[PDB]
Amino acid sequence: LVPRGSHMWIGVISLFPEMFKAITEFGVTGRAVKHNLLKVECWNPRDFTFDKHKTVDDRPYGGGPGMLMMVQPLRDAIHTAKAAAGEGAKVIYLSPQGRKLDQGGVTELAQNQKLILVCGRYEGIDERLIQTEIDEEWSIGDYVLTGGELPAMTLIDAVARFIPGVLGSFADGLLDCPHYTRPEVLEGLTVPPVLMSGHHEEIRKWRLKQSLQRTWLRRPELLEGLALTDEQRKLLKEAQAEHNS
Amino acid sequence: LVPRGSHMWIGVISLFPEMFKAITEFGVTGRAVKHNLLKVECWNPRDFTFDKHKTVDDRPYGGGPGMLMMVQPLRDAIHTAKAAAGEGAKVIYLSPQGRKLDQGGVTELAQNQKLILVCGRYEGIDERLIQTEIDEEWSIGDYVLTGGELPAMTLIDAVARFIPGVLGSFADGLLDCPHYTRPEVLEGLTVPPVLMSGHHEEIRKWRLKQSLQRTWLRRPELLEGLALTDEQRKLLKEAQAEHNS
Ligand SMILES: NC(=O)c1ccc(NC2CCCC2)nc1
Ligand SMILES: NC(=O)c1ccc(NC2CCCC2)nc1
Repeated sequence: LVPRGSHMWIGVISLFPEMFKAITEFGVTGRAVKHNLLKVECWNPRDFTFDKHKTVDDRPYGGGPGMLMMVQPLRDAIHTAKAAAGEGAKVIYLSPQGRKLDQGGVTELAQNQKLILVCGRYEGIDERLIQTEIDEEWSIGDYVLTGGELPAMTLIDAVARFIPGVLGSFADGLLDCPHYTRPEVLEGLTVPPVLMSGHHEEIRKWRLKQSLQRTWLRRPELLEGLALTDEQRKLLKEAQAEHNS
Repeated sequence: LVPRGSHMWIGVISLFPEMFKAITEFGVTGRAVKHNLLKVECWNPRDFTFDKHKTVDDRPYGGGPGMLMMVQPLRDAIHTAKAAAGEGAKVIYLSPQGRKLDQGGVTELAQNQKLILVCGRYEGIDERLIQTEIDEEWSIGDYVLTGGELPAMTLIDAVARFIPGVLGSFADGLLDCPHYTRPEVLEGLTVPPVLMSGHHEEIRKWRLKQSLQRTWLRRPELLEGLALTDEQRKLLKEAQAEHNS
């Protein structure tokens, strides 16, 4: 049986729980679920309604367009998820008003053995539920979506990569280097000879230099956040001189 | 029949095309697909393999861990999608090395009637395919995922909101205001009386003031990017004075 010491449980509150098949049935995350490294358990506010038409939205006070999620079914779904999780589960709401997710934030979230993710729909949820039920608000980026399910799945995928057993250049805060595979020549473009050389140290340094160059050209602000090693300073200076020559 | 003037077509290249049911079968985006406002068409590199085991990965030159997507099946899938799209389709690769997506970038991407989204798996794709097949590289945020499918779906959801007919505070670059619905009192927390007043102008100003205050407290850098109106300057100064009193 598969070693699952640091397994993670994620409860999800969603009006569309079948969306989560996209991560629980496919690829690396699908394998993680099958092997009990990751468990994703969903509760649907619709199931906590009592009226004949299973109403899950409600009108905002102060008017204006759009609906909000109805409080009672959503609150009851959240409470049921909390009771299942037991002690220690952090409840997260996904929205553009939340803390912006980045890889550092992913590594922080990955320290939790249990998370509950609340997925908003319509124009969102009652502010007082954020006050009374939510521990942390997070955003996956500065854009607006129709639902919090894709943000929740994005978060789950990102943190799952840190669960031991789930995997077979962002680690040092740099963009990735270019990668090449067969064929050796593709529409006249050749693989850099260093990658064919079998010189492991030259390859390492080429890849690091490329990561530094790419970060400098595309995302220079990311370099400001780093304390570069002597080697990294040298390779970046080399890259900048070559770019400039 | 449903007015579909500015309909959008999105071609997707993915080893897991069934993931896209999460947006094509549910909610607002699901309705958009059913009503022909949005079309999502998928091609799977696996279908373009010729060997007995339908191999879709390949070893990176220069070694190191991980595999890349195999060039020939992926390239052939991309070419097939391009031929289906005909003239004018922008081909996008999703990766952390791409231009960071924000709502302005969403509105730019939404001007395209046709997009093709290439979803990487494994450690990614050959750099020369980016050179020869990809028009633009985009990132949904500074974090690493197991696949480009969730980024692609995130992009599709975000741009779909701009298609006329798909919908029933980021517009001015501010965070959203708090929203309230029934009941009037929730765990001792009351709805702000202004929202019950029926005074449309006071409600508008309260909501705007809240958006300004929330943006200032949580995301002050976002204010630097705005040219505030006289009213917005006044309401922000009011909010800051109250916070400080
Ligand atoms: N950028 C984000 O992380 C994000 C989260 C939720 C969302 N929409 C939800 C929240 C309110 C109702 C739909 N859009 C965007
Ligand atoms: N932040 C992003 O937009 C993003 C895109 C693709 C991805 N992973 C893919 C790309 C390389 C192979 C898997 N991770 C993250």
